[PDB]
Amino acid sequence: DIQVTQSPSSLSAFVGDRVTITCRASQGLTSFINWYQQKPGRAPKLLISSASSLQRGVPSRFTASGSGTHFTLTISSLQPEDFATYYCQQSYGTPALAFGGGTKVDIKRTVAAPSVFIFPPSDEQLKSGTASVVCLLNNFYPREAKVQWKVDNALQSGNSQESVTEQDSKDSTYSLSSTLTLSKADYEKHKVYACEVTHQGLSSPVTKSFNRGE
Amino acid sequence: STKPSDGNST
Amino acid sequence: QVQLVESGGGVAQPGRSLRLSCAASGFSFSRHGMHWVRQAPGKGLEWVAGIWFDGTNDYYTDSVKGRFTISRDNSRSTLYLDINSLRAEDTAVYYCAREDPHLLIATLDLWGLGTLVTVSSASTKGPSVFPLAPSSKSTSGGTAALGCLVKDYFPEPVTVSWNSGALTSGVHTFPAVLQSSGLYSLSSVVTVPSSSLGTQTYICNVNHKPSNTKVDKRVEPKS
Repeated sequence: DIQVTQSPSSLSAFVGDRVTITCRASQGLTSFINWYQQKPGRAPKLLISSASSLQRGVPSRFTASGSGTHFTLTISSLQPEDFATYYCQQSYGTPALAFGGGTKVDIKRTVAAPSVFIFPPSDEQLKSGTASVVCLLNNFYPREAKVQWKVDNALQSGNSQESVTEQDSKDSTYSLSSTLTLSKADYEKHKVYACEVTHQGLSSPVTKSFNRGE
Repeated sequence: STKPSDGNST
Repeated sequence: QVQLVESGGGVAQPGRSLRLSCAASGFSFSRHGMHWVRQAPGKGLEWVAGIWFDGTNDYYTDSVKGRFTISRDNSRSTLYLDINSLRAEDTAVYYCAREDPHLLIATLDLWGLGTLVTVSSASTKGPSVFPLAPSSKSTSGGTAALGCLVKDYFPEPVTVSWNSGALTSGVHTFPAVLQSSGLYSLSSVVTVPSSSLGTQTYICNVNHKPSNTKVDKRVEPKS
């Protein structure tokens, strides 16, 4: 089927850097391409069309080169208001429109390892029948980070969910929570609960753990 | 001619 | 204001029907092709439907054809999206968007703020709030983390404050996650000086307006 793919999925840059996003799109109607910009919690807006020729309110530091199935958007001298997610978009003769998956441009800063914390479930929750075990990765950069849950050193899968904050307005870090959910009965079968973390700021994995009941 | 997407003139 | 305004979103049950409206102001609505584009929570933009300036030639992405109808009333400068049977995968913010008449690539140059459609069988329910207790390994003269787990509520949103808003430095309230049960959960955490544990009191103030639920949960080091 029609595919529109962008690379990379994410990139970091300093205010003033030069950025280039790639769009690979099934051949469309016109061999032009459109780019949109969207900031968190906000509606998308049209950034630039490679079909346009008038000047428009475009601040011009944006360039959309390419034709066919291969396109790029470049931001020369990135500015603070440019940190956002960018979508390319093609149109087709069916007719149809198709958006790429997006590219998030975030703020580059010095690498910072997460501060890791593990929280056992409360006795209150256990009586209700469920154990939530929570692992917090606090104030780290870059975004990429892996949490591995281990239960009596057995690696878990399929029983956790993660959430991540938006990049912090003051220090440009992220924070992340991972929540392991077990029934009361499954929770009580094991002793050692551990969250193991890898991140660019860590040269070997960090583990935080507790023993059930202690 | 006509644009297939919006019906407007090309 | 040159704008589009979507309405009609809300919680709907799978299998039911829904009608979204989009009110245009400030331009000649009947000269423009119009589109609906949606965005599922945490996902990218997905185009779903388009229509010619004159209300003919409505067309769709494959996964919604036969379920969605896009239509327009040019005398009232309004665009519509009818969904005749909702699926869980239809949960998204729905944007209406205007097509540029002069560019041959279909180009969406004006967007509304969107309307959220939440397809779910869940009933309104206030959260249970549980402590994330500061660790007993918390080191004197260092930093400790503590928080509240705000679990099993519907629909969004909840708000969380700490100590009635007196504590804001170091607070991270995470985005909610949708659980396999169809209920939401989130955690709010804060880092504090370990010396304040034995001395200062920490309470998370949780408000869930849709259920008129308010909970103030004390978070203490555990026994």
